[PDB]
Amino acid sequence: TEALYQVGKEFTSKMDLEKPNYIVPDYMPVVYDKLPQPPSHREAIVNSCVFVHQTLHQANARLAKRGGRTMAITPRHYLDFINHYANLFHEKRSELEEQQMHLNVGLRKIKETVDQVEELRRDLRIKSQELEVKNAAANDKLKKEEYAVLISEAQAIKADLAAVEAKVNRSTALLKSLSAERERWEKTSETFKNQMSTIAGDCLLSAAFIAYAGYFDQQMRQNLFTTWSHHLQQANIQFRTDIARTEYLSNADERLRWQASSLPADDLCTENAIMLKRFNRYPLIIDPSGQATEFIMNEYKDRKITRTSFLDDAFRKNLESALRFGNPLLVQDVESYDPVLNPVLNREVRRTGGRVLITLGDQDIDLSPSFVIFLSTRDPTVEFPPDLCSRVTFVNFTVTRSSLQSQCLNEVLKAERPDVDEKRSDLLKLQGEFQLRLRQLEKSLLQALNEVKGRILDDDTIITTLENLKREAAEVTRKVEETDIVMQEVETVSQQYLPLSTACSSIYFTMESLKQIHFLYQYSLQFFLDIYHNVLYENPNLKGVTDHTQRLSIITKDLFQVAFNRVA
Amino acid sequence: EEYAVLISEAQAIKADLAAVEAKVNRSTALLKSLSAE
Repeated sequence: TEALYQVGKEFTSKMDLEKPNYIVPDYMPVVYDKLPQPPSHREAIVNSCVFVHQTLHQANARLAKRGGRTMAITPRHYLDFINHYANLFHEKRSELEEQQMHLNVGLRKIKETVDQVEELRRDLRIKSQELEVKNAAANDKLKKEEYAVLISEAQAIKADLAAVEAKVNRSTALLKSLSAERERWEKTSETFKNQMSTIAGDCLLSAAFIAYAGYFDQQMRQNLFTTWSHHLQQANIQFRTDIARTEYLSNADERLRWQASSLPADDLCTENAIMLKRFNRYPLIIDPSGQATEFIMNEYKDRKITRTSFLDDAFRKNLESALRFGNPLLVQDVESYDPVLNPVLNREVRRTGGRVLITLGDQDIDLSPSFVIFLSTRDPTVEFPPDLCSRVTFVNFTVTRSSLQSQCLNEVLKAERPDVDEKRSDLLKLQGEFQLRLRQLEKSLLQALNEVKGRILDDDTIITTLENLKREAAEVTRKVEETDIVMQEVETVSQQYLPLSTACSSIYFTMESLKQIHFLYQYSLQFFLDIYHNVLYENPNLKGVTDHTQRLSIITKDLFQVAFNRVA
Repeated sequence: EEYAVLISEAQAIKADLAAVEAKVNRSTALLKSLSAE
């Protein structure tokens, strides 16, 4: 515990971690017994880090006691945790500061514009008075070749007055349309201080989740996060309880691209994608279904990713080619791990004579900074030696109840209500595109208000762009509630099939748990999906039946029957 | 009151004519300076 505390304290010396108004709790959860009794904020942070490491130790002990499979928790896990903490803290602080600066610039620009329109109204009234006196003088003297010139000047200044009034009207309409953005930015700038207050605990929790919770399933990940949150609450360390882990560790653009990359729509899958993006050690993927390998292939397709295996005789040459040319590599069958990757996984690089050398066996190879490797396996039951567990970060692609229920609901909806399922897919695509468009428009509006030089009304291009952005935002929002109401009616239609999906999830998770009474009862998810497809499409009891509810009842009964018949 | 408007636009087109003449003079000076090239 002393060594972990010293490592954390030395590593986290670069981060701020300074909260002068920190209030020491009455019952401080002491983990390092030599921690000062009136601890600082930094000392409390490091104590929480050590506590996170110890909780991983205790979770592994609990899993081992229950007969489950555990992977060793090494000091490299702690190093990954503190590295992720530093990186996430710096990233979040920089993003928050930049966003606050942009919002302040926008609010100042809006206030300047309203002051400008006020002074422009004043100038308009000055202009009207001078025009009226000029016209009156011209008429009065014409009552009694040079006054034609000044009445032409009066007409020109009247055109100028009309232009000024048109600018006033256009600008005031624009500002009245910009009130919602102004108030939203005002609220966000006011809550900036609160967001800054709870950044250390949030980054600590996110880093711990990335570094540690990769191998465990949904229940144990939630238990670990709950334990860490309770400890931070006990230590009087502020963190946001409202924001989700996935939404905090990723943006909507990344999630949309991941969905485009055949990533399953699940919270656990999204967290696994986050780990696959923000990894410190090279990932070891455990996906029996094989979807994660396809996700990795699609994600790194533009970077020329190649697939090999440890059993392949071309593994060595493919590995050295990837190392030399900096190409992504995906190596399967990690249960046949080749120790030749040990210097690569440990990042034992030698920087001599302007060369970054990696020793691959007996030969030194110029390592390229863009090289990345992913180890994969389809067997969730493999046990790895502690060395390999230390050299990689585990990304376990387990099947969750929510994901299975959603998958079965989509499958039955497509099989029995194909029009409703097609409409559902189209609506999801349209909603994704619309939300992307709103995000892009909002960002472009901030950028346009930021990059403008001088005043908004000085150049009418800014006015035109702002009006176009507002009108496009309004129209896409209109499309948003339209697609939302039709999505709502689609959801009401599809809610009837929920009990069948729940039954399917329960049936599969009973199938997956038959292995506890006999080693021979090993069933994959593909077996249950084959059962489901047979019940849906190849059911002899659905020859002439067209009623939807009777078909659903037959489907449920035949699902139970076929599941038992095939498993038994 | 209406012929004032058209004499004003006549002086406006007078200004336009003066601008056209100035543009003509500057363009022809440029061309007579670009003869060698």
